[PDB]
Amino acid sequence: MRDLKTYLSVAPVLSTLWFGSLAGLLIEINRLFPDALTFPF
Amino acid sequence: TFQVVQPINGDPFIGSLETPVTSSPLIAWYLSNLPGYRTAVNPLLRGVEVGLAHGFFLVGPFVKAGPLRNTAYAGSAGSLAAAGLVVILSMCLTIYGISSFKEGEPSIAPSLTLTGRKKQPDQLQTADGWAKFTGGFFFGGISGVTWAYFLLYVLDLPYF
Amino acid sequence: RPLWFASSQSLSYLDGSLPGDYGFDPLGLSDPEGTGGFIEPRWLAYGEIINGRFAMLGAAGAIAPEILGKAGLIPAETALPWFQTGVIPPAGTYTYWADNYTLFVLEMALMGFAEHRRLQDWYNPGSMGKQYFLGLEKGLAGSGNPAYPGGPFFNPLGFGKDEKSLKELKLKEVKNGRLAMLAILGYFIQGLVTGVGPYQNLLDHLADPVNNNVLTSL
Amino acid sequence: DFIGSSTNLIMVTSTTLMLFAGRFGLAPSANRKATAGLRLEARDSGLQTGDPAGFTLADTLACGTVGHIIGVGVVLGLKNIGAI
Amino acid sequence: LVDRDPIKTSFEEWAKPGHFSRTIAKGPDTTTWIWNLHADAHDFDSHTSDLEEISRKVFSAHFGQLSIIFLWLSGMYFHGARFSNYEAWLSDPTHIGPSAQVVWPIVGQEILNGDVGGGFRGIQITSGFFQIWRASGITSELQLYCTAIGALVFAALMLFAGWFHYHKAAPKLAWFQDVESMLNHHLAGLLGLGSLSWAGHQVHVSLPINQFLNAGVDPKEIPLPHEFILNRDLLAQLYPSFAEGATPFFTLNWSKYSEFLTFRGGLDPVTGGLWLTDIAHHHLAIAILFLIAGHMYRTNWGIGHGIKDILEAHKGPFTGQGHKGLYEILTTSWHAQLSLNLAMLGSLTIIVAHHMYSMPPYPYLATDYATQLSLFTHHMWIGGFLIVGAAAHAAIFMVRDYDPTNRYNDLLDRVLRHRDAIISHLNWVCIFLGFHSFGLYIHNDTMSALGRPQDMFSDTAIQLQPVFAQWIQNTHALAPGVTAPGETASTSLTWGGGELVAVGGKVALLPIPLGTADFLVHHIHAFTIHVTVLILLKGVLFARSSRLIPDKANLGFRFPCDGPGRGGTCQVSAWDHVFLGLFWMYNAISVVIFHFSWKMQSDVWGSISDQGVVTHITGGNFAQSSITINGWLRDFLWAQASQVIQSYGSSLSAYGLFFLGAHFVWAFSLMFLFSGRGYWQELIESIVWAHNKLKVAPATQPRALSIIQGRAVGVTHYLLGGIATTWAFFLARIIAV
Ligand code: CLA
Ligand code: CLA
Ligand SMILES: CC1=C(/C=C/C(C)=C/C=C/C(C)=C/C=C/C=C(C)/C=C/C=C(C)/C=C/C2=C(C)CCCC2(C)C)C(C)(C)CCC1
Ligand SMILES: CC1=C(/C=C/C(C)=C/C=C/C(C)=C/C=C/C=C(C)/C=C/C=C(C)/C=C/C2=C(C)CCCC2(C)C)C(C)(C)CCC1
Ligand SMILES: CC1=C(/C=C/C(C)=C/C=C\C(C)=C\C=C\C=C(C)\C=C\C=C(C)\C=C\C2=C(C)CCCC2(C)C)C(C)(C)CCC1
Repeated sequence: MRDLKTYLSVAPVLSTLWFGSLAGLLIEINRLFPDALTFPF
Repeated sequence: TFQVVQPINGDPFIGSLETPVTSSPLIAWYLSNLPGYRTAVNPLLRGVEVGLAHGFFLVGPFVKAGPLRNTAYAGSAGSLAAAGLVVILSMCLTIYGISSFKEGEPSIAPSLTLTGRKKQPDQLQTADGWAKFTGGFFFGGISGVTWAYFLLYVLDLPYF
Repeated sequence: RPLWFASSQSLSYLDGSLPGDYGFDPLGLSDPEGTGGFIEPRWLAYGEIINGRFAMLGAAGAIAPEILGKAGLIPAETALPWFQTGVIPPAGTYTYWADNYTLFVLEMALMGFAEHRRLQDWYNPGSMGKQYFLGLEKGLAGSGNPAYPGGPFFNPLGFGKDEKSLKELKLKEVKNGRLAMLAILGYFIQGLVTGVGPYQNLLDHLADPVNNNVLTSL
Repeated sequence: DFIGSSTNLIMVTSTTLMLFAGRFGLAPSANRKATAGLRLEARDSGLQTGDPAGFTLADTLACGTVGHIIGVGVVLGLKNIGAI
Repeated sequence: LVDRDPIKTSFEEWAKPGHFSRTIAKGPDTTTWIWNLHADAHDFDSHTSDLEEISRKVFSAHFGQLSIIFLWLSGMYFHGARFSNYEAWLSDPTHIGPSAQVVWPIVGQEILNGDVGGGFRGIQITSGFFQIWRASGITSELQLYCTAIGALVFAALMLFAGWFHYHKAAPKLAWFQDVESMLNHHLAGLLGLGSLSWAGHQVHVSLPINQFLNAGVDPKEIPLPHEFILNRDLLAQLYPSFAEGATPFFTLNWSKYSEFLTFRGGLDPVTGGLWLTDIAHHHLAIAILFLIAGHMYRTNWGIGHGIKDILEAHKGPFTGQGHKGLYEILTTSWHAQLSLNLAMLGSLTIIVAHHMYSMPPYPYLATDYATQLSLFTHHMWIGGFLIVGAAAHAAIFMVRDYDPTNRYNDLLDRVLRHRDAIISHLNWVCIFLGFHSFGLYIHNDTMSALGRPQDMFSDTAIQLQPVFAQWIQNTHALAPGVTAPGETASTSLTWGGGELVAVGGKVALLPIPLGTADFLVHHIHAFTIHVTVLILLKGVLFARSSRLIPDKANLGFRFPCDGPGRGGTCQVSAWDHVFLGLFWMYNAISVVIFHFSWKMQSDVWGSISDQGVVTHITGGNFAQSSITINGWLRDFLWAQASQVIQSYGSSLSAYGLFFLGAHFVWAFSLMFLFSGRGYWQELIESIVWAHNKLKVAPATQPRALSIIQGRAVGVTHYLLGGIATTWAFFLARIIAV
């Protein structure tokens, strides 16, 4: 549906999806590599 | 249907209302006989009466609540404080009379009764009348304080 | 016409067109102002007819195996009361050629076909006689009245040839359906408070009425 | 016996008295409305009853409920003080 | 009275924001459009003028509210079955802290999974759900899972009903205005039948299971609830009167049911709560009373009362026509009903909060101090908010729906003709109470500082005894046997009977003394409440006009000002009066909760020893230290905040973080309250300039917040920060000790 796809492009829904994916990625990254203080490579 | 509250003097466009608290015959008689509402009497006598009544009153709180209430100097200190308060009130009255009234001008009191009858304006609203009132108030207050102190701590009356 | 607890509000719309109409509507549910949803006189009449027919089927079904069991005609293992034949397994169960939950799915599928066809007839009349359905759609065209479809399938004997006779038979059907609904309510509630078969209730009452009664059962 | 007991007589009397009062205009009803001066006023309820006085089923149910309430209250009150 | 398919179900309106308004739907020229979109979301009266459509819209949203509440209940019940130690707590309620929340270990937050007993690690909860579940006879987790499933199903049903009664069959206006039928149904069915059903559940399930639990039987060996119904022998063994069945009920031999329907009063020594038989009898009586009350109003059958007839018959020589015309106002305006209901609900919530603490209705609830404190503060705050909303919507009705041409009422007209006297008298009362209540605290502070303890208002120098309340306590302590012969003990243990109840070595309840400090704090409460009432009533009464702005009704209910003329006209609308009264509501509720907390910690709660000596938490310092502001600052704020500031490195560090977070949020609100819009609009102009330089200027022109929006943001952040600070402090203090 075109009208359903239009509602998914509104600012709050897109922001929520983007930030949820971002937070998931950051949480997983910190889970894999915990307690990082310096860049060792 | 019977109604109790009425517009003031039958005029509904004046910002007041007539209620039993204001227009009861007992309350109307009681207020008209107070010394502050006797517009045909010398202001000096009304001031003397007001001063006596207020000066007799002021002794009690100062005597019973003062810092020296639990000592032998309670009554004298209370009477002295009451006299000082009476002096301050007299100063305030004198200042108000000086600032508000000007010499030579006629009275500003209303000259119409509630029923429309014409009457002489009260002389309390002039400089001379207010000065007489203030002097009488001072004299009456001092006399009342003295009388209260005499009764309380010169005659061993079984009070309380 | 006779009236039964009629009211001025009820008589304003119950003019006697429907079969078995006595003007009885104290709550005014068939009031034709602001009709909608499932509150609608036509839908209510259709539901009453369907419920009466099902209760008529169910009233005799819940008692038929019982009376022959006491009559020595069928094996006693099949002469069970309606509440123990497997409807409520905690109350008792009987082993069939398949487990109860397997029978339930087949029953649901067949009844779904039947009831969906009936509902689609109701929504758009005359529709079931158009699409090919094993060549049986010729006789499933209906008659324009949802509760009385007729046709070679539902009216094989051709009863009710005369309009007055049809009116009489409709009245008898309505009366019998109401009586069957009352009997089914009696079945349920009697089974609730006595715990034995309704035929056993009748036999106990006929044994003596003063010792087996509401005053002694409650 | 319970049938001849005082409770039976009291409750039957209460119900009968309430029904009689409702029927013969001694109490308000569907066709009788009491005003602010506690005076009954004639009214039409629009319900067919087949009764000469117009006593409908709702009036009968209300009168029965009031009679039962009064009878239960009287029975329990007399039982508490040990009178019955 | 319904309409078939009024509105088509489609996604078309989803892609066009602001469809409910003509102006908003035009497009976002500036950023004010986005803010205006949310502020007018639920103002159905502004969208359309048809009363039927507004009623239909209002009817549907309540279904969504009910669905949300059902989802919340489902979550609460599910968490207690999967992530809780309820079964372990059931075998030792006095030594195990309830917990129903666990945390994933990611960034070191697993320290919050503190030890609570029963071999469990989690966050200790203070909502009191464990006591509710115990009082209902719940033993295993399967029952909780079934309850969660049922709540989910009910939420789905509510959502479907909400969709249906708006898109398929919407009731007409004549359906909504049947107030007599609605009252009859909500009285007889919603309340009476619910009370009857709960009484039946308590009689058949809660009583035997709770008796078995109080006997000390292992919860896993207690028969299941259905075993007491199928096997009447068990109930007959527990209660011999059950062997007779329902015969005594129908023969009016109700005295046989005295074994499980009592009139005892007081608390159960084993658990510390009210007797469950008393609760069952109470619910039965309440069900009967509510069932009788639901047959008053007239319906299709003639018998009953007409609300209009009742209203039209009340008038007096002072009030003129009286209550004539009030029926039409309340059946045409949604705002007046909302205001009245909000006020009544807030008052009821405050009453419930006051009643729950002194009459503990749940087992092992009096000895759970954190739960008691949390429930009290929560319900008080909810009541205050509802009370403020009542006045807000009363002002809204006054501004919008008032029309003397077609909806004249004599009582409303007479009130508006002497509002000056009411406001002036309330002002004088507020000033007098403030002088003679707070002034006594400053006097005590000055005398203490000067070194004259004998000239203070205290129990040792100048007593101000609350003789009236002590008389009530004495009368209630002597009520049984004289004025309540059927009672065995008093309604509450706080009246001054002299008896003390101790459960598990802790003090549950005991008589509460009243002295000089209670006098002062009660008068402080009265002063604050009077000021709040003054503000709200002044806002409501002058909503349409005043001597300053004669045409205030034309400007609307929510407008910022009327210019700098007449010396200044800032915050003259009725909205600003609610904005101002929220602060005073916050002040009053904070003072009340501080009084409650200190008094209970100092004079009630404590521990008892073998010899029977009570040692309170703070040692009974409320009487001599609360009479000065320095005492409140030192012995309450400074002394009791050491728990929250020393919570770092333990399972209570979340409260320590919330303390500073709420400090920051509260301090952040002063930027919006102390400043104005012009400065921020002028500052934005410079920021926009550099964006234009780099071709990053948006087409949606940035605009500063409006005056009303700024005030709302300020008050919201202020309230949030203050309440969060108090919440963190209270929980951190009470969980540790
Ligand atoms: C039964 C309760 C009830 C109901 C049905 C209503 C209904 C209504 N109120 Mg109302 N009100 C209530 C209680 C209630 N109120 C109470 C208790 C108060 C006192 C506090 C008020 C104070 C009030 C005011 C001052 C106004 C209304 C207005 C209105 C109308 C428009 C509502 C609107 O647009 O809001 C839109 C809703 C929002 C914008 C949501 C607000 C967001 C809250 C405040 C912040 C929550 C913070 C949260 C925890 C942080 C998470 C954020 C997240 C994104 C991360 C509507 C008829 C307005 C009106 O009639 O104007 C003509 C109006 O001006 N009400
Ligand atoms: C991509 C968009 C964008 C770009 C390129 C810039 C660029 C700039 N901003 Mg800025 N700003 C933006 C969005 C943007 N802003 C937004 C949305 C806001 C409102 C929150 C602000 C608020 C803001 C202020 C208050 C100030 C600047 C300032 C500045 C300048 C100093 C550099 C800097 O880091 O400032 C710091 C930049 C920020 C603090 C902005 C926060 C980051 C935002 C949230 C990113 C959002 C991007 C947006 C979602 C794009 C979506 C892309 C998507 C459609 C694909 C620089 C030219 C400063 C200046 O020199 O004054 C002119 C200054 O004082 N900005
Ligand atoms: C918790 C919860 C839940 C659940 C709930 C439930 C489960 C409920 C139930 C309920 C019920 C289950 C109810 C019932 C009821 C009943 C009734 C209400 C009845 C009545 C009756 C009557 C009233 C009668 C009467 C009578 C008389 C008077 C005379 C004659 C005889 C008789 C007996 C008939 C859920 C999941 C939702 C979720 C949330 C929470
Ligand atoms: C406060 C609150 C809450 C809660 C609440 C609740 C819990 C409620 C409940 C309620 C209820 C719980 C109700 C109920 C109702 C009703 C009912 C329950 C009914 C039933 C049944 C019936 C109606 C029946 C009937 C009958 C029968 C049986 C048969 C025959 C006929 C008759 C009619 C008799 C919360 C916290 C959450 C939130 C806030 C607020
Ligand atoms: C002469 C005559 C007659 C008569 C009859 C009669 C008069 C009968 C009646 C009877 C009746 C018509 C009765 C009724 C009743 C009713 C009721 C009774 C209702 C209800 C009630 C209730 C529901 C209540 C409840 C309760 C409870 C449960 C508990 C507490 C107490 C009370 C009581 C409140 C006839 C028609 C044959 C024929 C013609 C002639």
